[PDB]
Amino acid sequence: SDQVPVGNIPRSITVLVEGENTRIAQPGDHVSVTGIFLPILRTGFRQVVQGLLSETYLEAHRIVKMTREELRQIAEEDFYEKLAASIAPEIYGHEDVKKALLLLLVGGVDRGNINICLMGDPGVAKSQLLSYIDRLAPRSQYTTGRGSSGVGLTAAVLRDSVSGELTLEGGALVLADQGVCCIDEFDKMAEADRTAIHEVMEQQTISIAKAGILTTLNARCSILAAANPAYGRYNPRRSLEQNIQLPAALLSRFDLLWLIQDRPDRDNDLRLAQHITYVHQHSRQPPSQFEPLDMKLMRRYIAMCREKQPMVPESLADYITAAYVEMRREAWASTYTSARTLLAILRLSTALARLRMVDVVEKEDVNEAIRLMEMSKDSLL
Amino acid sequence: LGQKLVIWGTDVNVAACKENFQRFLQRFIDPLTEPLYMQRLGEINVIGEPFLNVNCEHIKSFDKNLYRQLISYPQEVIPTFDMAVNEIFFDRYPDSILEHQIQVRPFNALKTKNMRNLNPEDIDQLITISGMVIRTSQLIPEMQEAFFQCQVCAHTTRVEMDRGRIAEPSVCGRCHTTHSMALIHNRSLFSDKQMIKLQESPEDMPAGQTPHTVILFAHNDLVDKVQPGDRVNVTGIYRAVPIRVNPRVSNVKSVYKTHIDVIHYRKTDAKSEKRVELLKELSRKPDIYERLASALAPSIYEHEDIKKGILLQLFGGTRKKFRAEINILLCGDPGTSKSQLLQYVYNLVPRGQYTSGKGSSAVGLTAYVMKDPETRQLVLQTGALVLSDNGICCIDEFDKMNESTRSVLHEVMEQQTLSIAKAGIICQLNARTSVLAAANPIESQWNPKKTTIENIQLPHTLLSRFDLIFLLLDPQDEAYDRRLAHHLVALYYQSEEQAEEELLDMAVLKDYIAYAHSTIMPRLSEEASQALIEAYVDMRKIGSSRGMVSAYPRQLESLIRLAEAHAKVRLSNKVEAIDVEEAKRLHREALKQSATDPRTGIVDISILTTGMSATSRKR
DNA sequence: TTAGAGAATTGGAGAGTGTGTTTTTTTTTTTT
DNA sequence: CACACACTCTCCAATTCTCTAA
Ligand SMILES: [Zn+2]
Repeated sequence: SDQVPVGNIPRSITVLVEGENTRIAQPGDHVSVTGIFLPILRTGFRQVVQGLLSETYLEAHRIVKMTREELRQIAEEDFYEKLAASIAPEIYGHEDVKKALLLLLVGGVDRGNINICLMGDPGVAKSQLLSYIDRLAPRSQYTTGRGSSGVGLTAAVLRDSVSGELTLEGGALVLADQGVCCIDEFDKMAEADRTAIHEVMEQQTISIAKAGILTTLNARCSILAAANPAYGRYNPRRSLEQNIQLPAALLSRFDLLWLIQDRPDRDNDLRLAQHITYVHQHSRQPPSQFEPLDMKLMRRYIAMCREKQPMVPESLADYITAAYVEMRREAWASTYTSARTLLAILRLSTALARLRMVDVVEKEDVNEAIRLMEMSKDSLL
Repeated sequence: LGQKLVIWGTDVNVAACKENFQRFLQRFIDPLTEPLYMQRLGEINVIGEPFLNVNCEHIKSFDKNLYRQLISYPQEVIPTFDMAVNEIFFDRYPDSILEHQIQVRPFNALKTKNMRNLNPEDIDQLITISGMVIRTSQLIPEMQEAFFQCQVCAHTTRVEMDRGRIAEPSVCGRCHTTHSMALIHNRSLFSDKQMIKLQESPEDMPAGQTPHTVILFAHNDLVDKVQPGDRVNVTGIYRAVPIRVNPRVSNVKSVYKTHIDVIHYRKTDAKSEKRVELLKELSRKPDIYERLASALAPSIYEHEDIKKGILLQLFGGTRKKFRAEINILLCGDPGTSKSQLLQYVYNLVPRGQYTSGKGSSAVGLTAYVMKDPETRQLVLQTGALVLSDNGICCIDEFDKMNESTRSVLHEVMEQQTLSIAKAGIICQLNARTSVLAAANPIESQWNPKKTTIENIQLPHTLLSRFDLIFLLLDPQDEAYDRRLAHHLVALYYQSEEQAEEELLDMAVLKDYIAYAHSTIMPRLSEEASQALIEAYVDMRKIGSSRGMVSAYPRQLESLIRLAEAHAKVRLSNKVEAIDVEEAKRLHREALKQSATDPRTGIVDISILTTGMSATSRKR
């Protein structure tokens, strides 16, 4: 797209692939193809119709596609906060939100997806945070809840009328299948999109029709939702469902609910302004008095982390029970707490056990889950 | 001659292959004792089926080379195995009669390939692949013998299909007229054929890829054995055929279209007097009613009366307007146990259905007419209420169904029929369905300042049709929360022994309900009649206070239904006072939960009309 | 008297000729 | 258009008619 001339539709070329060159490419991949540019010599009625003109194809000949010291660095017990700092140094604060986002990329015990949602006003750096997760994550998508003229959250069926053969393609949820799907302005989704996300939350697959007949199509992505108030800046006097205007059947699915509220603050505004001005002046982030970890190394870390498979012991189950009932007392006295809350804290504790890279959970895991849920509610309050 | 036959350009001798397969049939006694497949050929004599299923693993273990020849050259080897089996079936049991020659059906138990990795080197091999059926075509009649008749002199002849073509006679042997032999289509002979489109299973797909698909063709006696949506390991020959560029021109595209010539299906996701005496003994067990109500939905906690009402619904009343279908409504906050309970219970009964009240439902509540896509003709697609004509219909998110759906559901619940006058079709479909419902509050939470009808915003014209209405909100008690948390921890620690116990309970519960449906027909005893009349008169005597109405006769009919259901639970076949008192208890508890005005408690007018007296006296 | 070789008549195989071949805007009624 | 129906037209040769020898 960034090589097309200004006022033009992108051009396309048919490539015919034979022998061992087959199965090298996949849809959405970036390739360079060495091949012979040739005309398609059709037969019969098409010959007299086309005359001296002819369609063309590229006869493909070659297709090309465009650690223990590090583990000791990971072994430094700072690594949790080191990673949280490495997450988006362009955004100050919200460090516990960054920890929650880390656990989103880690996931719990296999269910397992830590779906989270973070509401805010327009321009609050909410979109910037979601963009960072989309860039960091190995398999991901970034889209708007509204109304896109592209392929929707679900896949769609294209026609390709030179052949006329209808084929399924894309879908943000489908393309994000094993990873995380980021949705901007989740509140502005259509009802079809809301039901599609509901189906994903329920059973992690969607239904779509090719030619009247229909299939099931697989998508187990975690959802990272960003939503606006229905009108203006968020007012804490109004409850979240009434303010954001989303049904509770969807809004309760997310394990953590954060409110990225923005208000003036002189020194932080000046720091932010200095950051933005340096970015414009030098096209790069200014030095931050620390070095972010390499994203490839973070990907390696979370991969070997996700390969660990924790399990809870019975004493920690009793601890979960006590913490859950006390938290439900607090919620009842101030109601968006249910059995899903117990399952959420279990998921987050197993996610932190994965982060610690140990096959059994511990008291710090349940403490982290409890405080993260509590302080997300505090951020909302 | 058999000994002179060899597969073309292959050096595999047909007679040797036949004799080796006969040796396999003779000697294979050891699947882990007569030979297993000769036991099956003993069974086939009385069973009468025209096929013999054989395992390619068994053939491989008996002889590697025979298995390799089968896999490499099925087109010749499988007919050779058929000839071997039909020779053995008259060497043994020589006096037997069977309407067709036996067809051997080899299969490997597991997939040899996945459909993404099929290659031209696999053409004409025997393969087996796993997949889910997307569509299943009409039964195609495929010709196997062409019957020709002379238009002049009525002389007839028959000619075999060569390779799909016909050797048309060109001149009549009995009168020598050229071009006089005409194909009589309905005197010709045809076999069954069907096209099946198979998609790879979701777990087998790569990350985020759209499905690949393959075309299957299933012929006579194996034709209609699979339906859309099911899963199968399908064994067949990977064919490659040319496709013509245009229907009127014999030029063919260089790229060949491929399909699976199906040989064997194995469905992988579909799955007595001893049962009768076990159920009969279990019916005499003490508190069997509580036992079965507790067996319902093991994952759900404490909802005793809700499960009891669901049990009585699943048993139902006495069939013979005398509607015996019990209607149940579950009511509570979103995310609570009611949706899980519906999704559990719909598969616990035959003829059951589950659907959403919203427009995203896969099968709608209303009947409609659509163009069938594979043939573009009109088809009357009936709704879930009609498809569940003698079962439970589980309607989730009941509250927010649109007005037309509300009206047609009112019609179904009152009349037990669904009338349609859509596209020239005029008919009144039967729907004797038991409606089980799950309704949310209009806002995110239950509002104790308001009663059920005002919270959920459903009409009284629908709410009065329900036999029982239950509230599924949880108490705010710390004891309740702690017990629920311990229960959920136990669910997390659920293991294989608990799974087997739960599945045993599920199996006996299904069998018990089906048997009670099949044989039990409760009828009124004199004490039952007196108790029912007394119950209605007593609950009407409450109306002496405040000059109000406290009951209405459909409450009595509801109690009759519930009493008959309870008698059917205990297999009495006569309903008496024990059943009537349980019916009264559960019905009164349902009204206590549902019809409670916050200002004065239970009041019957809440179900008859919206806006109870404490609300309506504002004006 | 019966059977084979040379000449005559007509069937039809083959060559040539002629002909045939989803996706956007605007409206209308009814659904909420 | 280049690949299939439908029709006409041409000469080859397949079978019978007639004369002769065995
Ligand atoms: Zn004839």
